[PDB]
Amino acid sequence: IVPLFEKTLSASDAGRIGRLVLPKACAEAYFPPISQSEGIPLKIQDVRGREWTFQFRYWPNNNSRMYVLEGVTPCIQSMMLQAGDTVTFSRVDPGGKLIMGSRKAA
DNA sequence: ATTCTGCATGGATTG
DNA sequence: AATCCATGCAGAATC
Repeated sequence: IVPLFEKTLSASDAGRIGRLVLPKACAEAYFPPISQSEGIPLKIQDVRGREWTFQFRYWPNNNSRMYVLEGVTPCIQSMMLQAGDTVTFSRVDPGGKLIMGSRKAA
């Protein structure tokens, strides 16, 4: 159960827009590498083992890339998360299932 | 009249 | 001193 990264949800991530940005460094060290901009359907599951499915994609951004998970709103809702709170990611050694954790802020 | 969508921009933040 | 990333935004769909 290797843990990978953490990200405090900003207003845009926790809002209903539907897109949680991933830190470029994080998304590139820990999520599958993506060649094309459309990206990969990425299957995470939460602490209750419910499998949610996001779209892991990027956009161009000053010749760099900007990585984002789309489709996040119902899952974040299900954790009763809001901005300030932090979301976390981990992996499981066999099969590499990516697991989403969260913790609320003080 | 409201949500997708595919990016830009510039204060932060990092190197 | 360079490149993030939180969010603005303008057009296309959609209510």
